[PDB]
Amino acid sequence: STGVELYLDLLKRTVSNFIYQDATHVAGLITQAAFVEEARESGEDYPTVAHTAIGMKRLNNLQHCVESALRDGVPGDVLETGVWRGGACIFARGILKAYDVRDRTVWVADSFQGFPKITDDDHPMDAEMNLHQYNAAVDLPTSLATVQRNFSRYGLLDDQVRFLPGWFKDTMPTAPFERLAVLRMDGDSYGATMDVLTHAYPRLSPGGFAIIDDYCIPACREAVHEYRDRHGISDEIVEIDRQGVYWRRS
Amino acid sequence: STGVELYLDLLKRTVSNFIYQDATHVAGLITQAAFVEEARESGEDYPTVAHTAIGMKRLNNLQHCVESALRDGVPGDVLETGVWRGGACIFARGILKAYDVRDRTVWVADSFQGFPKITDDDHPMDAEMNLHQYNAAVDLPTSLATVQRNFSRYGLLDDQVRFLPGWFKDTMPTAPFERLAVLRMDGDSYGATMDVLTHAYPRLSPGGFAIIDDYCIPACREAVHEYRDRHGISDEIVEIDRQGVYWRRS
Ligand SMILES: CC[C@H]1OC(=O)/C=C/[C@H](C)[C@@H](O[C@@H]2O[C@H](C)C[C@H](N(C)C)[C@H]2O)[C@@H](C)C[C@@H](C)C(=O)/C=C/C=C/[C@@H]1CO[C@@H]1O[C@H](C)[C@@H](O)[C@@H](O)[C@H]1O
Ligand SMILES: CC[C@H]1OC(=O)/C=C/[C@H](C)[C@@H](O[C@@H]2O[C@H](C)C[C@H](N(C)C)[C@H]2O)[C@@H](C)C[C@@H](C)C(=O)/C=C/C=C/[C@@H]1CO[C@@H]1O[C@H](C)[C@@H](O)[C@@H](O)[C@H]1O
Ligand SMILES: Nc1ncnc2c1ncn2[C@@H]1O[C@H](CSCC[C@H](N)C(=O)O)[C@@H](O)[C@H]1O
Ligand SMILES: Nc1ncnc2c1ncn2[C@@H]1O[C@H](CSCC[C@H](N)C(=O)O)[C@@H](O)[C@H]1O
Ligand SMILES: [Mg+2]
Ligand SMILES: [Mg+2]
Repeated sequence: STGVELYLDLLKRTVSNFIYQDATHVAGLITQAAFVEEARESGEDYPTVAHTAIGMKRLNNLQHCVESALRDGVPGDVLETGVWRGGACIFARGILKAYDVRDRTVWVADSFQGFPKITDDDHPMDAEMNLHQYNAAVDLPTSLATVQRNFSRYGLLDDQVRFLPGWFKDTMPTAPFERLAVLRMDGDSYGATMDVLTHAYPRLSPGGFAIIDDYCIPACREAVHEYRDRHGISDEIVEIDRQGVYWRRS
Repeated sequence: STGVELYLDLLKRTVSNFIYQDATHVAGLITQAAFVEEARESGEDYPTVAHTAIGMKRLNNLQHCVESALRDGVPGDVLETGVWRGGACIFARGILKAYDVRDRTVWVADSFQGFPKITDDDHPMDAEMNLHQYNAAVDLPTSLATVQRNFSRYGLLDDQVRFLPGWFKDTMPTAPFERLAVLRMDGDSYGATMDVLTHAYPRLSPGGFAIIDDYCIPACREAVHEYRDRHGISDEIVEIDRQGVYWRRS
């Protein structure tokens, strides 16, 4: 175990709070508050304190994607769309820091207000799901200032972390990045997924990775397949855990 | 910058819980529960959750002592007497892990049940202080099993961590280590300090470090000076923060 391996291993345990094992909110299928190791390992609970909810398997996937991009010389930045308390983005910045990468940026995109209120412009599956109803229940609204504060606690708030506050339909089309090596999508809805695929995926480098955190949600999956069909994308969809999948852009 | 530096920096922030900033118990001179950065930085509060109470300055000192011993080839193990939830010993094991040191052990010595009830054999200053009164108030009693669990959460429970459960007057004289490079004393009382100086200090290598966590406590200081006078020890006492001091054995 090298210094780098030890740091990144600890960083994953810390952002997911395997260290102190905070209770989960009781919501959805989670019926008790107790920390359950298997649930945190696969990112299935709603941490009361942890900086990410994606779990160890999806953190490991993020590491694999970033390391592979670095190893293979895939150009570009890392973007996460849907960051909550920022833990996955903190981890991404940590990976770059561990390898002393100074020429890539972690872009942190969120409304910083939780899920949007549904209107008649929403896809019917998003309207039915109405994720907005869960904002308070899982402490989803997390301000930009809080996310910045969280980065600073790890010593990782610096000029290689850039923030894109706003709804993805507004921020993605003109987001100032030129190229992405990893595009990590974690907005849950058809709308958020389609917004980001439409406006950010064209900037994903060949050899880069597209991660769909919420593929288990029918609305999200619907967007993925509609987008891939439209663009003739046949790159293998690889399952990570019970929620997430990814593909590598050929 | 380097992987090692990043890992050890993160490990300090984690064991002291600068990451999630848990409340303090309201006790002693601490009059409110809120996390205060300055108090955790100098190890002056009573963390509700964090694995160590010693704070960042004393964690930095422990790192300095261990790194200096390794750098200078000072032979021996690391012993902490008075470990609470184990965070300072977890950090010590992490330092050895970071440098891939396989030939030194971290010894973890505690009653694993908090301060002892005062008896007629106790030093009058210890009787007056009666540290036993605080056990439950600051959650001091922490079992061996809990401490082992805590090490495991960092991936640092292995055969280079050895436990010495019991009162120091019982465990120290025949503790199986031969040599120490760092002796970290954090038992607060005249009795605990004198027990450990008497029975462990003779095994501290020349060039090794003796850390007195609780030098601000009159009873502890009394023991330190009595011991040093008895043995003709004049090695400079160097202040770390508002509580701790150390010297290097010449
Ligand atoms: C609490 C927040 C959460 O809400 C739930 O989990 C709600 C679960 C419903 C209650 C389920 O319905 C029940 O199924 C029973 C089996 C039979 C029930 N009935 C018929 C008796 C029926 O009522 C769902 C199956 C409904 C479908 C539409 C669905 O998938 C909805 C997804 C909702 C996801 C939100 C956001 O969480 C995101 O999750 C991502 C995965 C994470 O990565 C992360 O990003 C996170 O932020
Ligand atoms: C809560 C637990 C704690 O209790 C206290 O802190 C009690 C503080 C008293 C209230 C103080 O009195 C006040 O002084 C004011 C200056 C004027 C006040 N008054 C007359 C106006 C007077 O009332 C003390 C100074 C009294 C002296 C005998 C002393 O030092 C006692 C030490 C007690 C330490 C325990 C164990 O905590 C350990 O501390 C280590 C240092 C840590 O590293 C760590 O190991 C930890 O576990
Ligand atoms: N259309 C939209 N535009 C911008 N942000 C959105 C959005 N829909 C959802 N979000 C945001 O998407 C996030 C979903 S949760 C993200 C989890 C996070 N990746 C983690 O590591 O735990 C929330 O922060 C929410 O505010
Ligand atoms: N005589 C004695 N023998 C063994 N353990 C003792 C003792 N007197 C006090 N202790 C133990 O000394 C510890 C004091 S607190 C130690 C704090 C710890 N170093 C940290 O990193 O935060 C407690 O765990 C208590 O159980
Ligand atoms: Mg998700
Ligand atoms: Mg102390």
